[PDB]
Order: sequence, then C-alpha cells, then structure tokens
Amino acid sequence: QAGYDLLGDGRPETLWLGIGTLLMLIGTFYFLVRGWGVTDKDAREYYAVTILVPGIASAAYLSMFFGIGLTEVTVGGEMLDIYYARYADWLFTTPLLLLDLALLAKVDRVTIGTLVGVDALMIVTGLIGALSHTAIARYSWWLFSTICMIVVLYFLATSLRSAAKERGPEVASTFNTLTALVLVLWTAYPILWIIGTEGAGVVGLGIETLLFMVLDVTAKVGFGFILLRSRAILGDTEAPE
Ligand SMILES: *C\C=C(C)/C=C/C=C(C)/C=C/C1=C(C)CCCC1(C)C
Ligand SMILES: CCCCCCCCCCCCCCCC
Ligand SMILES: CCCCCCCCCCCCCCCC
Ligand SMILES: CCCCCCCCCCCCCCCC
Ligand SMILES: CCCCCCCCCCCCCCCC
Ligand SMILES: CCCCCCCCC
Ligand SMILES: CCCCCCCCC
Ligand SMILES: CCCCCCCCC
Ligand SMILES: [Ca+2]
Ligand SMILES: [Cl-]
Ligand SMILES: [Cl-]
Ligand SMILES: [Cl-]
Ligand code: NA
Repeated sequence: QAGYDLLGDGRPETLWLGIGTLLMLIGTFYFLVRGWGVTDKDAREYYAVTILVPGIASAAYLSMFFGIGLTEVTVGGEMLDIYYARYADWLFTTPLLLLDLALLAKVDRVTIGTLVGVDALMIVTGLIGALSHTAIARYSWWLFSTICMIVVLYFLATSLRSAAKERGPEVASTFNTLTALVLVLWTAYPILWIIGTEGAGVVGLGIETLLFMVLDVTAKVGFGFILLRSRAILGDTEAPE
C-alpha cells in the first residue's frame, strides 16, 4: 500500500494513521483548552459534546496505529484487512455530531431518537459489509447502509433546517454552514468505501487510509472549529433528557 511502514511491522498505512492520531489529539486539546474559559450553560453543553468527537477518534486512531483490533477477512483468495476501531469510532462520534446539530435546531427527543437510530444502523450495516465473505453480500450491505445515510441527511436538510430557521439568523446561519459541510463530507465516505479495498478495490489500503484520515479530521476537527466559534452556541438548548 501507498505510504511508509513507520513501525517496521509491514504496514505502510501506519504513516497516515500516525498523522491522523496527532491531528485528532491536537484538535481535542484545542477545544478542551478553549472550553475551560466558558461559563454559559448552553455553550458548555456544545463544548462537552464536541470535545468527545475528536477525543474518541484519537483513541481509535492510536489503537489502529499500534495494530490493536486489526484482523483479516477472506473473500476467496483475497485477504482483506479490517480495522475494528474505525467502526467503533464512527458508532460513537456520528451520534455526537448529530446531537450538536439537533441542539442547534432545538428539535424534540423523538426526532433525535430517529436520527441517531438510523445513524447507528448505517454504521452497523457498514461493519457487516466489511466482514462479509462474498462480493454480492459486501455490495448489498453497502447499499443498505448508504440508504440509511441518505435518510439521515434528508432529515438534516429538511426538518432540522426548518426548525433552526425560526431560531433567528445567528442560529440559522451556523446550522446552514455546518449542514452544507455535512452533506458533502459524509457522502464521500460511502464513495471511498466502494472504490477502496472493501469494494471494487480500485484504490489500495494506503490511499484509502489517507483519504479516510482527511475526511475524519475535516468532519470532526473542522466541524468543531466552525461550531464552537459561533455565537449560536450561547443560545438556549434543551437536551433530549
Ligand atoms: C468520523 C466522523 C464521521 C462523520 C464519519 C462518517 C462515516 C460515514 C458517513 C460512513 C458511511 C458508510 C456508508 C454510508 C456505507 C457503508 C460504509 C460506511 C460505514 C463508510
Ligand atoms: C417527531 C418527528 C420524527 C418522527 C418521524 C416518524 C417516522 C419514522 C421514520 C423512520 C425511518 C427509519 C429508516 C430506516 C432505514 C431505512
Ligand atoms: C435536500 C437533499 C438532502 C439529501 C442529500 C443527499 C445527497 C448529497 C449529495 C452531495 C454529493 C457530493 C459529492 C461529493 C463527492 C466528491
Ligand atoms: C519516505 C517518507 C515519505 C513521507 C511522505 C510525506 C507526505 C506528506 C504527508 C501529508 C499528509 C496529508 C495531511 C493532511 C492533513 C489533513
Ligand atoms: C487557530 C487554531 C489553531 C489550533 C487548531 C488545531 C487544529 C489542528 C487540526 C488540523 C486542522 C485540520 C482541519 C481541516 C479544516 C478544514
Ligand atoms: C522516514 C521517516 C518518515 C517520517 C514521516 C513524517 C511525515 C511528516 C508529515
Ligand atoms: C478529555 C478528553 C476526551 C476523552 C475521550 C474518551 C477517550 C478516552 C478513553
Ligand atoms: C485508549 C487508547 C488505546 C491505545 C493503546 C496503546 C497500546 C500500546 C501498545
Ligand atoms: Ca445561554
Ligand atoms: Cl461563556
Ligand atoms: Cl448561563
Ligand atoms: Cl494504496
Ligand atoms: Na508500520
């Protein structure tokens, strides 16, 4: 694979996992330090949710870097590498990102339940795809998972957007900016998966790891940066519980 075998264990992709680890750690510490000087009760909720996003990713990236939770899946002759921690990361962090958006929109607990439920299904069916031993199964689970993603994105772009709008221009502008980012960035994930080692195998494990790393840092640190510098986080929130 494209990269450099940093730890001398036959894995060129550790170059990208190592860089990922550092950027996630730096992002976590940045938000944490900025968080310390925040007193508004609403701002503090946004900081708490948002710090955990690169924080959990940091742990997953460190694990993958050291080769913890790495295994092989047989698809005929081919043995595919699967990093379990990638999926565990996404399981925890995608709901947290959706919670940030739901707090801005100030939607009800049932709406939030639906959003995070379909999101969880997206990730789980992604994992089933990655562990499947035939081509037909892998592509089928990918498609099912992609339909779940579209449902999530549709809810953001319609129901949550309309709710955010009535909270006035500050909240609405921040919501719209973040949703514009999400609609593009999240859609890149299924594309990379199907052209990479898990799908068609046009791109190898090296390039794939690199590009997931860029997506992850943008979707987590980039998202957090835009959110936490907005005045909208001072506005009233109502957590689902
Ligand atoms: C780390 C932060 C984010 C926002 C990660 C997002 C990941 C996805 C949107 C993954 C989606 C997938 C789909 C739709 C199809 C199967 C494979 C994936 C799990 C990568
Ligand atoms: C309170 C407003 C939101 C409640 C919406 C009720 C309908 C629920 C739709 C469920 C969609 C799940 C998709 C499963 C994967 C395709
Ligand atoms: C109102 C529409 C809501 C649902 C949108 C889901 C599809 C997202 C399309 C964005 C495609 C970006 C491709 C970027 C890859 C380089
Ligand atoms: C033999 C040593 C090869 C070293 C290759 C270094 C290439 C540059 C790496 C930059 C990775 C992109 C970081 C993106 C940050 C979001
Ligand atoms: C003024 C802020 C300085 C410290 C910010 C730390 C963030 C480190 C992560 C690298 C940023 C990549 C995010 C991509 C932005 C689109
Ligand atoms: C042979 C040493 C390679 C070290 C890679 C550093 C990457 C800088 C971003
Ligand atoms: C305060 C830093 C965030 C920690 C997130 C949880 C990962 C450690 C087990
Ligand atoms: C919670 C972070 C996991 C990092 C594992 C380190 C293992 C050292 C060999
Ligand atoms: Ca307030
Ligand atoms: Cl404050
Ligand atoms: Cl307050
Ligand atoms: Cl490669
Ligand atoms: Na290595």
